[PDB]
Amino acid sequence: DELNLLVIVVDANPIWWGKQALKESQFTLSKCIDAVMVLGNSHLFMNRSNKLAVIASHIQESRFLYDGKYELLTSANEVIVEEIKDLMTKSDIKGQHTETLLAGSLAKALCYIHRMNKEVKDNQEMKSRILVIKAAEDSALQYMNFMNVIFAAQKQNILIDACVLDSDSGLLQQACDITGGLYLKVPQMPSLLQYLLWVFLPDQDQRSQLILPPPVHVDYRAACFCHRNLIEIGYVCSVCLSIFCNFSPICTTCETAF
Amino acid sequence: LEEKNRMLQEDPVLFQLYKDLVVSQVISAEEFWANRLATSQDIINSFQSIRQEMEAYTPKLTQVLSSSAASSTITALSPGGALMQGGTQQAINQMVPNDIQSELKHLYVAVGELLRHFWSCFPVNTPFLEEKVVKMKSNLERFQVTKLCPFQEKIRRQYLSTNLVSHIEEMLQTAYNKLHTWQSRRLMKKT
Amino acid sequence: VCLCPMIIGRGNDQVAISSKFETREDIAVIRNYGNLLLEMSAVVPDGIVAFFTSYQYMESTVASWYEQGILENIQRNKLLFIETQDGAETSVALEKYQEACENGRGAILLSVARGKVSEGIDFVHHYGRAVIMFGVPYVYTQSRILKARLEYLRDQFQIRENDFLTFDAMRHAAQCVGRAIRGKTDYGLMVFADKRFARGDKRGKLPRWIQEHLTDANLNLTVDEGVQVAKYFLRQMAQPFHR
Amino acid sequence: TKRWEGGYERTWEILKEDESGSLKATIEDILFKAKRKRVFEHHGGVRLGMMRHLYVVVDGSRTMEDQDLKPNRLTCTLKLLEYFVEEYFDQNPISQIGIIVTKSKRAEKLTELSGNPRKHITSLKKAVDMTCHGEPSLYNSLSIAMQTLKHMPGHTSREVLIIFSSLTTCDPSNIYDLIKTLKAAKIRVSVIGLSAEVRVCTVLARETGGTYHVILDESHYKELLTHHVSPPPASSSSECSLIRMGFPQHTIASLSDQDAKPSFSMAHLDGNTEPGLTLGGYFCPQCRAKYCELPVECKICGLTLVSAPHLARSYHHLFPLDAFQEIPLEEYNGERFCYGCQGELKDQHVYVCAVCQNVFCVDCDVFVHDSLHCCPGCIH
Ligand SMILES: [Zn+2]
Ligand SMILES: [Zn+2]
Ligand SMILES: [Zn+2]
Ligand SMILES: [Zn+2]
Ligand SMILES: [Zn+2]
Repeated sequence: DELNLLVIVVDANPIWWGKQALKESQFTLSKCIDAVMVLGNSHLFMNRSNKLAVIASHIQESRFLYDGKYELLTSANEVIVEEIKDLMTKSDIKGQHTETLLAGSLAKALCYIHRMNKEVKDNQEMKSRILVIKAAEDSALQYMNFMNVIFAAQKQNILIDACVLDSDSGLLQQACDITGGLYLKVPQMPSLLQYLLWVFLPDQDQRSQLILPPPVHVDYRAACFCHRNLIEIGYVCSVCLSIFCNFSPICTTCETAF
Repeated sequence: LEEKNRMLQEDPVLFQLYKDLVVSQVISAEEFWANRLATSQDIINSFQSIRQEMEAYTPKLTQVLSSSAASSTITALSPGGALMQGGTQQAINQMVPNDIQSELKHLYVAVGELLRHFWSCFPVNTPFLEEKVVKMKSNLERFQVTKLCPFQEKIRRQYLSTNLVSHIEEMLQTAYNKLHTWQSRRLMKKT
Repeated sequence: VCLCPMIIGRGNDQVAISSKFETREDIAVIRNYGNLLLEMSAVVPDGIVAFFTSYQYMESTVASWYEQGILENIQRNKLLFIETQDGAETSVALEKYQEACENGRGAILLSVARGKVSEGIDFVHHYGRAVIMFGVPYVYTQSRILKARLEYLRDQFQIRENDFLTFDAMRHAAQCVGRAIRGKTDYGLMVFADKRFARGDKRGKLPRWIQEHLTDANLNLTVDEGVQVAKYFLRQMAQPFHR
Repeated sequence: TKRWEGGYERTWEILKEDESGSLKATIEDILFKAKRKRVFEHHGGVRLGMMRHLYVVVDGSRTMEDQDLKPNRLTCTLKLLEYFVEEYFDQNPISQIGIIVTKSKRAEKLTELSGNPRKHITSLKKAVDMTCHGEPSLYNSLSIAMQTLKHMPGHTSREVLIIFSSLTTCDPSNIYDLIKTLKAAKIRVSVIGLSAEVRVCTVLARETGGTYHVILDESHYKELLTHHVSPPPASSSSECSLIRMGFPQHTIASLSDQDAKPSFSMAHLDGNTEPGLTLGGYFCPQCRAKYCELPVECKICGLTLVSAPHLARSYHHLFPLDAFQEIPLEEYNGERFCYGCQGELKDQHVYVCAVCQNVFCVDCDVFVHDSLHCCPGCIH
């Protein structure tokens, strides 16, 4: 009767993976996809009632990615491979946009979790958690949407786990801190799957039983309204609580509201 | 005089602070009482390269993980590892004995009071406050020389691994940098 | 219900507090009268009006309270104001009483039922929220004037001597106690510190607009029971309503 | 006439059959009528707010010993005050709370005006075991509150809450002059009595612009406190009110790195027990002072430390999401898959955003308009 839903958000930003491939490093996007598929198969093998969802983010949008081995796992892997191949082959750079649309993927994941919750029988509770792997740099332009997503996830009690590969993201740290999730930075990319099989694999009840690394130093720098950049000290309005980097005779937001 | 003596006797911490700040000539008594009162087309080339590389992609099983990598990850995730540092101030409650801890708390209180006076003076909008900030800086330097240097010597003699002095040094350096920046801006405004 | 009339019989010591002529000098009854006013002064705020049978009984009442360590307890709760025969002294006493009830200090107005101040002023809302009758006010039978009227009505209009005295006693008692309700929004508390009021022959002498609100449940309840009724009534009468 | 004296209502007449089995389809509409029962707004009231400096006056006379509320008035009052402080700090990010206790015809400032909830809760818990003596003095408490709030900036809303248990107050001077002074000073005063209505409190509430209430039961007391929790509405633009406040990042320390810098929290120094010299915590952006609780104004430089998520949580009120247009499925020409949950659109109505022109089902529309507060399509 214990229903566990795992949603894996994969940062498939073409620029970062292209740079990694040009670096000729030991880790590639193919290995990351294989590790994600193995983690999903392990999660499904943990319990029959467990459900899996995979969403891949891109500059364009978010795509729902979902012979000796399990038949259902074979079909799931084939579907994931077909979806990722379709997304990558049809991915055409049309515009100057480069930041990953991480907020949209999280919103779609929350919508999918909400949809699945209603279909769940009343006698069972569907415990849901979201795992995010970060490859490219964080986007500061989507601060408000990211915070809204964090608050929505906290309202429904949905864990958010962050697995940073190269560049640490403050937004992911804040999400993990607020939602109670786990934030972890990968020291060695080729060993990534092992971490996925050691830290994020157990459920929240199982995490209490086991011993986990302490949370990293979470930052709480805000984003200025007129700059959309991280700041430490700024001017905050006393009415709409808007944050400004520099003093202004009149609040722009308050002037907007009539 | 009698009122000052009574006030000092009432609070032993205040008496100790007055002894450390006035008897050691760190600050004058008058000031103490007054205070009390992107790139080129290389990105597109990389995008095309990764698109072509992942266009012909096949799943792998053996290449995903290796025994050495798994063992290294387990060792790192084992207690006492890099990600599982088990020290985390193991005996901080018993390290740096409370006799030193009381002195550290007194120094923290003194630094907090002096920096509170400094930040209350800031910003300097009148010529009167210009000399007061200089006096506060001189008092801070005298307090540092009088207390922190013997404190650092005592720590070195007892060989404490805790970086207790680091926080005080950071606060003093931040205050000095802020004062230097404000003085430079004041000089620039006169140019 | 803008009024909560009730009749208090025996006190907390299960002793009647009737203002009988033979029991005026009794120490047991006079203690209960002060005891009744003690907790009453702390439940109804900003104005209590108390009427006594006569000045002679009034001056002896406060003297007993002053002699004991009881009157001082009332002083710290509310200011004690005594109405005298002098008009000028009464006016200033009323003047300070009005401002005392205006703020939160509170005051107690002590007077006589058959006095010029009983009907000369009207206790509008927020003034005199509680009216206390210390015994049935009976006119003095001396001076050989009332008895002459009683004899004339006896053989001419066949008027019962006891009934006329009861009629006169209740008329003045009901007239003064009825001055605490002036206006639809006005409300007040009405008490009777005498077991003689509880008898049917005197309850029927109350006006019909007070009879229906005088429930038979509270006709002989003690001082402590009367306080609880007063607390419950005043607590629920402060809520907002509609016109 | 009377509404029920006419014809009897037949509610079952609504259902009809034309093809002998169409009734099911009708109940489907009932299912569609089951949802969308809200106004798509969790509050639907005041969409803005303003900083409040609220002072709570607590009676300490013998009347608090009365057993109207179990066990006594003082204990229930302090418990409900703790609940009120918690809720008020939850719903007000940059508000301040002061506590004044009146006893023996005097007023004592029990707790300083600050935004720390734990300090106020600890002070109230300590005051639980106090001694009730003397009589209250509203004049002294009001004078202290006015003296404290006179120097506060005008843009801040100055509010005073008085819990008056005893029905008598001793004023060393005239109180109506103080009421006029408070009215001239633009201060809000609210009184919640316990025993009965008091004329002076009603006059004070009427002239000062506040509200006066009388407690019926503990539930009514809690309802009154919850009503007082809600911030008063504010104008669109009042003045140039801005405050410089810091955002202390929670930078912990580890022995693995070379930046393991233990420090003592400023708040914990005044504690009787040994202050917690943990690995790290919240460091002031201005003077690097260490604190363990937020929101706490910095003791050294006077800077205000506020948590960014707390401020950001109220941003959805500033920019509410416009309701999507209800379009029937037949009249819509496009994909029949939801943009949010990727589910097939089989409902009688499909909601389309007016900006990104995406399609969302009923469940996704409700989730966006109630919890997400942002359109997923507009994000891209
Ligand atoms: Zn700005
Ligand atoms: Zn504003
Ligand atoms: Zn600071
Ligand atoms: Zn949907
Ligand atoms: Zn939209």
